[PDB]
Amino acid sequence: SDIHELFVPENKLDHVRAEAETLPSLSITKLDLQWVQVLSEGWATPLKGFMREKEYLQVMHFDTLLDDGVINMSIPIVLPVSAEDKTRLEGCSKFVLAHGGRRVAILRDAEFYEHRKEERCSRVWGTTCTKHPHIKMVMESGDWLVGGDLQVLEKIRWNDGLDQYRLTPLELKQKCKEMNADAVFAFQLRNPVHNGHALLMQDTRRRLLERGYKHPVLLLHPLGGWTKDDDVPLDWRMKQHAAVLEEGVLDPKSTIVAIFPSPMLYAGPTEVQWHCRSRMIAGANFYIVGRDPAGMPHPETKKDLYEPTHGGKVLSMAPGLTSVEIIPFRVAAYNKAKKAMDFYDPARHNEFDFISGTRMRKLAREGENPPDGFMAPKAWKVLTDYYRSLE
Amino acid sequence: DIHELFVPENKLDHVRAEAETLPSLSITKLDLQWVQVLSEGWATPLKGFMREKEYLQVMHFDTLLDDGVINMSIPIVLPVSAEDKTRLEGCSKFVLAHGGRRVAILRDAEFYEHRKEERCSRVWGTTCTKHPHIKMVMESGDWLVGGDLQVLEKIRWNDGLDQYRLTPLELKQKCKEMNADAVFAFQLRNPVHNGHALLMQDTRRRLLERGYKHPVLLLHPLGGWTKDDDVPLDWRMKQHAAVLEEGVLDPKSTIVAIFPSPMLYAGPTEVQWHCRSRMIAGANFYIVGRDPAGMPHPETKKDLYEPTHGGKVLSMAPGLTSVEIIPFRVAAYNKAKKAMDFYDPARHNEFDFISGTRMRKLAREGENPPDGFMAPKAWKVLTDYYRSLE
Ligand SMILES: Nc1ncnc2c1ncn2[C@@H]1O[C@H](COP(=O)(O)OS(=O)(=O)O)[C@@H](O)[C@H]1O
Ligand SMILES: Nc1ncnc2c1ncn2[C@@H]1O[C@H](COP(=O)(O)OS(=O)(=O)O)[C@@H](O)[C@H]1O
Ligand SMILES: OC[C@H]1O[C@@H](O)[C@H](O)[C@@H](O)[C@@H]1O
Ligand SMILES: OC[C@H]1O[C@@H](O)[C@H](O)[C@@H](O)[C@@H]1O
Ligand SMILES: [K+]
Ligand SMILES: [K+]
Repeated sequence: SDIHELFVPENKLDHVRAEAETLPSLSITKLDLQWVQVLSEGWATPLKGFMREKEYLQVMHFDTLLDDGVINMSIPIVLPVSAEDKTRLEGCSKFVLAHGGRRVAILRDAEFYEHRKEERCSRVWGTTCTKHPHIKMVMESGDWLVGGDLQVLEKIRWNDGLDQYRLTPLELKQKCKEMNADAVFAFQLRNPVHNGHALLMQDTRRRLLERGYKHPVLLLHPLGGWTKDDDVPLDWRMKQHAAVLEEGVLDPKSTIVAIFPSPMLYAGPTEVQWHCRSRMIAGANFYIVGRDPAGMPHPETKKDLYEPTHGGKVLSMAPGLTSVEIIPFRVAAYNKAKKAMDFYDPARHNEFDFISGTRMRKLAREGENPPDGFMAPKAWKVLTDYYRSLE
Repeated sequence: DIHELFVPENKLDHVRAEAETLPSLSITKLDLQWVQVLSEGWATPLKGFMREKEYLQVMHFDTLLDDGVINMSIPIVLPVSAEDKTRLEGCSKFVLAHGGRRVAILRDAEFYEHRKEERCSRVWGTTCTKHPHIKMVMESGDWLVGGDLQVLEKIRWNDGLDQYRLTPLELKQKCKEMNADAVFAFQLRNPVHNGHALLMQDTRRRLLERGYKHPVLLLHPLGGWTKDDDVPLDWRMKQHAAVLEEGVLDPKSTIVAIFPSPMLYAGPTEVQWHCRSRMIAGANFYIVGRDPAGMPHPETKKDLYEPTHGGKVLSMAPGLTSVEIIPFRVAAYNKAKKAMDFYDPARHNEFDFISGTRMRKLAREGENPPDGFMAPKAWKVLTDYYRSLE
């Protein structure tokens, strides 16, 4: 299957930069720039750039782009612009996008359309609650959206010591080919890997071997774009994942660790389709989904913002995902008798303790060990080190 | 095909008997209008009130998926109080009752959470509780129940308008009787002015010029729940009758019928439902204009929806392959022509826009609208209506 990168070809790049120095310019945020990276590398194939109004409408109402054939696309990738910049750029079909003093892309054949923020947040998140940190960022953005074709001058790098893990979809396909994979199964995650997560990955590996695949390769794919203020930062999460692999909870020989560049929306069953389709583009034939994917507590009511079973049900159902098989799972929890993470069975409610992020964070803050079997000790050590660094 | 949910007349006595002995759930008038919608096949291929899986398909994809892709963009669900859910959750089957009467049996029932904020957000693109239908959803029970619906008999209202409440199959039969070779539908909730008439007349003209010999207009006023300040159904039926009597629309090539669905006022989401239901009734052409199924935002008083979105969305919506969308832009009063005409931007100063507000003013003042805006006998029906409000 095809991957549509948006980079300027290597020969024409001197010419294109020269052109870019002469164009009107538009400042974009760090969030916008992460979306530029997403688009540039082909994760949103077949988009040619930021969404035009027609593509936006298709995504909002149908969770699929339609024009080149039905392919899943459930979140808008759009560029908000202030009314002042919109007026400034009237009649300008092409202009450069800039961040941090650097020109990063040319946007051609621009189309401005009204940023209807309430409707956008309602349809994407199922709420307009301003305490939701990503919704908060949408509401504070400009009153216009600009769609158009994007020519990205070069790969977006962040010079944080992690660029070597920011593999493109083409690079992930090539790496899987070099490992002689006959099945690629992806695990999206935003959190540290505990042994419930590992249980999902090892059970998926087991089932792929039983089907007759000989070299299934795990794509352990932590998300690395914007995340909310309280979460464990990307660099610490990468150290924690490396510790899980060093402990052998996951096998480094059959695993690729890479960073998925998308911002996190925390939009549950809407977002999990984007997490899946982007991995599909990168060549994953199988996609793991568990309970409450891409969810968070409602900031007002503190209840689950989404029904925790909806992500898997929707994803197993979703159109435009024909080259990836969904592997859904139910809740993993701590089995007290086995001293191991296990699949929860209501029929045996008394045998399990559910994993509370709040309680686990309290343990890590105080340096207390979790129950035996919850997380590999060197990875837990990464987390207690992290919380000590904040004092 | 059409999937009606009625008990076969040969098995009715058995089923009625069973219904007499089952636990019972009292439903609202709005619920009963949804029972009518379901029972007659407007939401084919649904077997009843939506189960959670169908609800999720509709909210996220605007299509039902299991028997092939077919457009379905609004939930048709039955809300249930926490108390009634606790009372019935140990029951696989029970009766739906309204006004002391047993109207249906719900079989293989499944209760799931009514997550109201998410439902209203995804269907309407807002949770504004001043929106009157959203208000009704917010005040309903905390559970939804889905299941297979067995409807004992046709839902009749016995108000003197049941003769217009045709089922999809009855609409196909009438079109057969009229020897139609094309059926084009006009959904509406408002009185017919000559802009609406222009959309229908222009559609007829274009079908004639494409070689259709007997195009039949389905003038299909919605007749389920509507908001308080709309013109009531009975007045609208008299107003439409007067439009046909004046010849503005031709009665010999027109079917006037009442579409039983409640009105959501959910704009581009709802217009797909207005379209797919007419597709089920055999319309192969569907007219859509500006701001279909829209309303002013109750809070900000702007348009709740972008007025071009309904036609743009409908024109590319999936699961509508057996109906051709015919979109139109704004029709407004051309002063120089003294007639309704398609609006022209370069030409802006020649167009007069006559809102319901200015019609209220015109009737209050004992005045008529400019010549050409509405057929005189139909405007007269409206002045009777406004007068009846004292
Ligand atoms: N205890 C659990 N049991 C089952 N699945 C889980 C559990 N915790 C997390 N998951 C799943 O594990 C994957 C990653 O979870 P997170 O990193 O927390 O968040 S997510 O945003 O990436 O989804 C998702 O598929 C999610 O549903
Ligand atoms: N002035 C107008 N010009 C063009 N289309 C119109 C106009 N007014 C209404 N419409 C369209 O006429 C049809 C019926 O409109 P209404 O009865 O007002 O409301 S609706 O809810 O049924 O859509 C819809 O297709 C709507 O878009
Ligand atoms: O997920 C990548 C990064 O996004 C940032 O906005 C968050 O503040 C960090 O905690 C996180 O590492
Ligand atoms: O549309 C049918 C009826 O619905 C009711 O809710 C409204 O109050 C009536 O005015 C309307 O005629
Ligand atoms: K602005
Ligand atoms: K309740």
